[PDB]
Amino acid sequence: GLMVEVVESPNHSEVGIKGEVVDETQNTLKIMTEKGLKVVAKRGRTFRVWYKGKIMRIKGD
Repeated sequence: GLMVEVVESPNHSEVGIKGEVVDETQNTLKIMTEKGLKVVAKRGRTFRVWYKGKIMRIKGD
């Protein structure tokens, strides 16, 4: 149930869309919205994730 809303990519809103997430607690975090898919670490771009357990928000810098 890795449903996430993600805003990433060097731009005010390059790839930000309703997207899916992979690797929530595995290692790194990769999310794809619409303009494309970007891969970053705990620190990078702004993403909000929703799982079948709880909801958390992670923002870089």
